[PDB]
Amino acid sequence: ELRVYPGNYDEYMTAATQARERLLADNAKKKAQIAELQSFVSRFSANASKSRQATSRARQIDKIKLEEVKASSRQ
Amino acid sequence: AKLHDYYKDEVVKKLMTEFNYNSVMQVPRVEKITLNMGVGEAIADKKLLDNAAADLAAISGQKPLITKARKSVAGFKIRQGYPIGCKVTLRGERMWEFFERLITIAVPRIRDFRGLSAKSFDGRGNYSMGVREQIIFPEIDYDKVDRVRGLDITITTTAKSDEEGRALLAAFDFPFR
Amino acid sequence: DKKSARIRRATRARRKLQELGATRLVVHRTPRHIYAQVIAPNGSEVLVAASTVEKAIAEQLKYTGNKDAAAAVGKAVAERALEKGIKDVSFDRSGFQYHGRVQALADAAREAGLQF
Amino acid sequence: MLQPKRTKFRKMHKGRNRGLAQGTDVSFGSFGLKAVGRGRLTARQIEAARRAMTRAVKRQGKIWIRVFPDKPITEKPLAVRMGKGKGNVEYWVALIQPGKVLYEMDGVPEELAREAFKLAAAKLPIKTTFVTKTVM
Amino acid sequence: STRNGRDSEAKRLGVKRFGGESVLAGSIIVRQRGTKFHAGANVGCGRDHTLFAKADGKVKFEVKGPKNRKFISIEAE
Amino acid sequence: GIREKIKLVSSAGTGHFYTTTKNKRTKPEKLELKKFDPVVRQHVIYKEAK
Amino acid sequence: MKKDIHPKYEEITASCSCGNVMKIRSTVGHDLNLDVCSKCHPFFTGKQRDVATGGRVDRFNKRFNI
RNA sequence: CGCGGGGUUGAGCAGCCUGGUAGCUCGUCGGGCUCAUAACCCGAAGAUCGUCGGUUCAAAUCCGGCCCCCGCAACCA
RNA sequence: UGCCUGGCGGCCGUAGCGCGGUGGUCCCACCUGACCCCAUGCCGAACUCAGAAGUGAAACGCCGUAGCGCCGAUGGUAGUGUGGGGUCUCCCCAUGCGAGAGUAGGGAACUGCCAGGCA
RNA sequence: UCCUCCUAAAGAGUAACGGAGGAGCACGAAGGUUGGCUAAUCCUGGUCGGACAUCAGGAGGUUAGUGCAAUGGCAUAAGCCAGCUUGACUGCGAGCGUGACGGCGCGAGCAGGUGCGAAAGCAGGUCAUAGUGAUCCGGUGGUUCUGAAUGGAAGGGCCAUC
RNA sequence: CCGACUUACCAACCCGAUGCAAACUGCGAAUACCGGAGAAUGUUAUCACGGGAGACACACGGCGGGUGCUAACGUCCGUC
Ligand SMILES: [Mg+2]
Ligand SMILES: [Mg+2]
Ligand SMILES: [Mg+2]
Ligand SMILES: [Mg+2]
Ligand SMILES: [Mg+2]
Ligand SMILES: [Mg+2]
Ligand SMILES: [Mg+2]
Ligand SMILES: [Mg+2]
Ligand SMILES: [Mg+2]
Ligand SMILES: [Mg+2]
Ligand SMILES: [Mg+2]
Ligand SMILES: [Mg+2]
Repeated sequence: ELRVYPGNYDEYMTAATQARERLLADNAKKKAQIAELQSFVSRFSANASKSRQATSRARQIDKIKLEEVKASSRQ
Repeated sequence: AKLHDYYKDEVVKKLMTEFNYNSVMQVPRVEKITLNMGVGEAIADKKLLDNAAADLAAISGQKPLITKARKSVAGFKIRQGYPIGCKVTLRGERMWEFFERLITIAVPRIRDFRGLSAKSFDGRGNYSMGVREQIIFPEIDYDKVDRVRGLDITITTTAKSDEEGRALLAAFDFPFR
Repeated sequence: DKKSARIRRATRARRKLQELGATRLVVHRTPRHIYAQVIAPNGSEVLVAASTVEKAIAEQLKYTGNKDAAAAVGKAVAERALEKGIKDVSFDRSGFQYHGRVQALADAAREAGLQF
Repeated sequence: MLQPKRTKFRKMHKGRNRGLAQGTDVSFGSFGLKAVGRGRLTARQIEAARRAMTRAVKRQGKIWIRVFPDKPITEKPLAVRMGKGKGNVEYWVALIQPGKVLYEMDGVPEELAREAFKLAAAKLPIKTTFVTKTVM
Repeated sequence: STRNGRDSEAKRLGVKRFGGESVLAGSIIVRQRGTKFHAGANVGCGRDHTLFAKADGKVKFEVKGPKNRKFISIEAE
Repeated sequence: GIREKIKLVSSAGTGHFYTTTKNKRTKPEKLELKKFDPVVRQHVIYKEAK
Repeated sequence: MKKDIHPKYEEITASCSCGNVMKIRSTVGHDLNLDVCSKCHPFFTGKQRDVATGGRVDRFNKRFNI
């Protein structure tokens, strides 16, 4: 799509690079906050005293829905 | 043409008295000539098949039919429908003309020619032969060609045995052993 | 077999006329003669048959077995059929391509009052 | 231990075992060990009853085994409740009907086979009998 | 164990009007999957190879054919 | 899913349309078919436009 | 034939280098002169002329001038 | 035999991120510099991308099956 | 009225396969030629047209042959409905139905409506 | 949730945390019609060419093939090519099958207009069975059916559709 | 190099014989089910429409089975 950044060119560069590394960072913040939730769900799952708690976040794992990363047209 | 009426006038009588037949058309007669080659290397260079088809069109006055792989085989990395070979079927006047022009000039032009084998029959009077190179034919100028591609001539006769096929082909001055 | 292929070329067309229950005009062609007979929907008994082997047809014909000879028997089968009251038949083919002598056999019979 | 290789289906129904057997004659050999009872006869009771009679005849003579298990018998593990799927295959048995000719042997005098077949009939759950080839 | 326990609803196939029954035109005779019984006289063949009557009468099963194929036919009696 | 939905609008002036599906990524090309148009009661040409 | 998908075809005089006039139809576009045909091919005359590669005792004897 | 993560050069790793170039750092070898060894400069060698099949013109990449290794789970009165 | 040949069916292996022989007056087949009507993802090979020189080789029909395919009893066996019984994860009795495989054997078809040639 | 086989006891149906596999599609031709054709796999002969490419004869005969899992089917081919095309068409529908219902399915034939074929004829999607979700609430196109004093209009209704 | 001599070996396709199969069939019952006709017997026992319900936790035994260990007064179906 056509996304307009107010800037001459060196503001556009530091905007469209920072706002892409921010996309990667805010996606890694989900990809790594799913990991330890899955560690809990994989460890205390069959345990009778903590199964109701493992199943509480095994369902918040699948309600996170990380945002996809597209491919740049420049190669 | 010349070979056809030579057959009619002489070979019928010769074979009739040789085998003691009882009918005019019990003598074996050649029914077709098939010239083909499976180029194989048309997997990646489709122009090679066109060049081979042009070679066959020059050799015999027909447009070759391009033959495609019947069944996918993983050994040669081909699958169904890939154009693989070219084939030409000659019957009648053209068959006789090519029959004359092969065994009169093209076979003599074979480098270090010694003789065609006599035990190269499929057991039913049919003959097969590999020319091993397309340059010998007079239809080629030795400079247009680019490869060593060779044909596979197959003479299909109505003979009932390889013995009668040998007799029929030796009645036509074939260079056997 | 050059004849088994033909006999199985016309089976689908033949077996539909048994299901429709329609009188059919089968056609047989040979390199020397050409026959044409009208067969009831029963399929086991014939009503009218004309052919080029009859002495009353081939005697005034130059050569039996060509287009103008087919038109000579196509005329004959149409007069005999109309004489017994058969008018609405269907054309069988028996595997022969509807292009040559059979076409003139059908066209001549069509022109003589037969409806198909 | 006899067991089929590359069988179509992993687990098979229990089924029933009714009727009389088919291979009731001594065809390959001369003396046979014909079954008289009924019941499955597994793959270890075949080898255990085979070694016992390829050793009582030293090593000479031919021996034919006319049965093959080809029947997977599952078994639920220990301390597992019922349900939750069929158990896994543990051994293979050959269903035997009264009349089946289990083993037969040739190339030995009769009184040697009649003793070798006695040391094999003691490893089989089912009753057995000694039968001799006949003219038919 | 597990990874099983699936099946489909029964399709209620089979012969609906057995031999000798009086049918009305358009009444289904057999519901098929292939063509086990072929269409004979005065019966049709739907897109599911369903054989339906075409003129009212008595059903009749036959074994006509060089390949011994079952044919369902109807006599307007 | 992958096959998107398209409607063939009649070219007889009246507002009529058959609705079908078309694989929308092989090449952009409108469907031209001659289909019955009940409003005018004739067989006209149907060009597609969603 | 099938109406101009084929190359041309015509009679061309193909005689040997030792006479042997042979009118043969072909598709070249020019008359050609070539070697002998099988009529005058050296096949039945050089059967032993070809099998001659050999001989060392004979060429050693001529070296034995003494 | 239930659930995950991996197999790329002698070692540790990318590239798999939506298919079209076998790469990084150590290391091995042959020269040079030195009295000599290290350091340094020049040149080079290798691998079936675990194996076996699959669509693709083309697969380390996408799909299926198998093998190997490393972890986790197999509950409470 | 008999024999042969061609077409269209009934019938479906007791009807098909193999082996030996035999048929050209007519029908049929192979066959001649191909510029033409028509066709070859090349080739009149197939389809098609224009005819008759030749042949019955191939094909087809007919006749003989059991070497295969095929059909197949009687008797017994298995199974099973109903009613009883047993040492009842399998059987028996009374009664009714009664296979499959196999054996003896049968067997290289029968037939109808037209149109030709011959006697 | 849906499809295929067995359990299912030779009509239909029939359960278990019983045994095995699939679907959430594809196609503007892979549909219609007309014309034509027959496969797998082995033997021999043959230039590169090998156990397997292509060619010629023989056996074999559907052991091949079917867009996709399994069952049933298929030579008159439902399998493989080619020409022309849009019936993958509108309003209906005798009579049936299957569901507790909601619903789903088969269908000759009638009317109007088409396609292929010389013609009899075939064509209301594909060899058949999976490839799918009701109502409410709204969006778009068409139709004076209605339009709260009257003429309009907004908004409702009906048909197509998201 | 060709293979030129060899191998106490393994061994596909076919041929003869012997077995096994719920998801095998070139065969194939008994029963059961559908339809037609006919006597006899049954206070219509059959169907359609309407007023009122209850019930949807079943158990055992015989025969055919799945699961289990052809174990359970175990569990899930079909028919009595
Ligand atoms: Mg049933
Ligand atoms: Mg039942
Ligand atoms: Mg299709
Ligand atoms: Mg067709
Ligand atoms: Mg089709
Ligand atoms: Mg389908
Ligand atoms: Mg108003
Ligand atoms: Mg309005
Ligand atoms: Mg309840
Ligand atoms: Mg309940
Ligand atoms: Mg119950
Ligand atoms: Mg209980």
